[PDB]
Amino acid sequence: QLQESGGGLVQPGGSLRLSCAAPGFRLDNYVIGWFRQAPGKEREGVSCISSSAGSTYYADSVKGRFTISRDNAKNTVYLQMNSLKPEDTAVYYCATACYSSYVTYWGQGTQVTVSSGR
Amino acid sequence: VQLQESGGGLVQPGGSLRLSCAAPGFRLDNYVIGWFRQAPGKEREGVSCISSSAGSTYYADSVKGRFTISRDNAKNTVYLQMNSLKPEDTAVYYCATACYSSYVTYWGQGTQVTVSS
Amino acid sequence: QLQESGGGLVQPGGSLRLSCAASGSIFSDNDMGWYRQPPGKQREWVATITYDHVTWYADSVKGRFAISRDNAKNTVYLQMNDLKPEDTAVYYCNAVPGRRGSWGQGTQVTVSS
Amino acid sequence: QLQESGGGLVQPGGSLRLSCAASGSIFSDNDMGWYRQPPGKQREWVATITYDHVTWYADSVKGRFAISRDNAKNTVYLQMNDLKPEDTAVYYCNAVPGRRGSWGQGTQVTVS
Amino acid sequence: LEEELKQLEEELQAIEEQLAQLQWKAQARKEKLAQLKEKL
Amino acid sequence: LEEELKQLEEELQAIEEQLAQLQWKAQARKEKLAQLKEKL
Repeated sequence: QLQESGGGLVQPGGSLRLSCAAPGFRLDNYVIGWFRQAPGKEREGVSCISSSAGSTYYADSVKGRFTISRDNAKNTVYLQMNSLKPEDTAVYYCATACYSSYVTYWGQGTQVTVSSGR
Repeated sequence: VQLQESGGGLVQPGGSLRLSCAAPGFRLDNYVIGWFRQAPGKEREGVSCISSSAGSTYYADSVKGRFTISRDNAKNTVYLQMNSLKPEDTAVYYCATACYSSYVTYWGQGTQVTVSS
Repeated sequence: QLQESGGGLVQPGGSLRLSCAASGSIFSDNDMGWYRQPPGKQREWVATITYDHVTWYADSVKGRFAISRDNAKNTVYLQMNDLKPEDTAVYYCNAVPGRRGSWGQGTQVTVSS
Repeated sequence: QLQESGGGLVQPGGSLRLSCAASGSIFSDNDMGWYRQPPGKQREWVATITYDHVTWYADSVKGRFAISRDNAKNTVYLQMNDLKPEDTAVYYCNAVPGRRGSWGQGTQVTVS
Repeated sequence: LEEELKQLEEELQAIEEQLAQLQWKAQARKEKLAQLKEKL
Repeated sequence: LEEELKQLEEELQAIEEQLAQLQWKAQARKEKLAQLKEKL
């Protein structure tokens, strides 16, 4: 029962900070992975961080722009998204795994929209 | 989501049981499944595990040769067949989509296994 | 531009060490793997090794074969132990998503008595 | 029951291959691992290999060292590449959960 | 294309298999650590 | 007694790290397999 938050609308080239949290459930001991799913497409991996934070992984399409990090004290994993592009529009998801096939529950996700509408 | 254990109960030393792990309407075909047990006042132990493809089975050293794990995707169930029980096998047994307890985020009620005369 | 060597004729229970000379373009920083073509069958994946030496193997060879790489030499190795006649095939090396375009000649491996 | 060899003196950036010859009771079917004891420090775990050749490594050495085993010779090997001064220690091999009192003389490795 | 496909599938199955094997390894090592702490 | 403890912790953490790494490799391969399937 992880809940994603952050995200909304941003101009192309702008930035957002997604956060992953689970009130009352200590994440210190969990791999945390970020996935995203764009319109009509299949869900794909974005980044994830090992329990100890000694290791971070990033999808190639996103290397150099995104940064994943966590704080045990705040019990949150964060994903900093810089230089956002239209192609990054998607629902972003949080899970205790880097491998989508390991995930048993998907959140509501949080919507990220990159556009020059507003 | 919500795996349910069944098949537990009482047996005399040397008896047998088939524990079942099921999750109505939720296909396990693509999941590792692992059986754990927890005895009174002791810490939760791994018992057995079976891979998604069923190509691989693992067993706690203590239970080697007595228990067998198997899965039937058609019945959407993983079984743990337990033979030759001994009084140290008394514990609440638990089901999960992982072999590693630390990966497990929700534990069932379990099913109680008590073995003694 | 892959060139494998080291195969040959061996008896059941024997050993072999295959070698693969890689281009450095194909090799450097990429996962490398061994494949094989048994007689009358299709070319199958056998083992994979990452740049930092994480390995995995097909079901039929796990526990008997061991893959390794020399990052200074752009070379990949397959140590084959406890060989069985089923292991008779032509062996090829490549990057793990194999390059449809470039397959070296392979190295013939025969097991029988 | 354990026999380590292959250490010595090496330049930064160099290579070494350690060997550990074990008796069949220690080795056959058991995970084997290499440990190292840096000067004035406590003995630390470094890498592990299972009987079926699954490996894993400590952070400080992952990607530079490669552990392997020869099941027919009951021998464990540690290929050390891109060596750094930090790697200087006495290296020891043992069955994977290393048991106190069951250690060998080790092999000293010095880098500079 | 078909040949490349069976290779991807067969290898992915091998990776999932090693994950299971490594999970069990961690569980076993986790338990061995618990016993050592209580042997105290 | 103290030594064996850090060795276990240290090695268990290393296993968890490889699990995460292999998890990530699996996702990458699963995705590559989907793209191949769509190319058919």
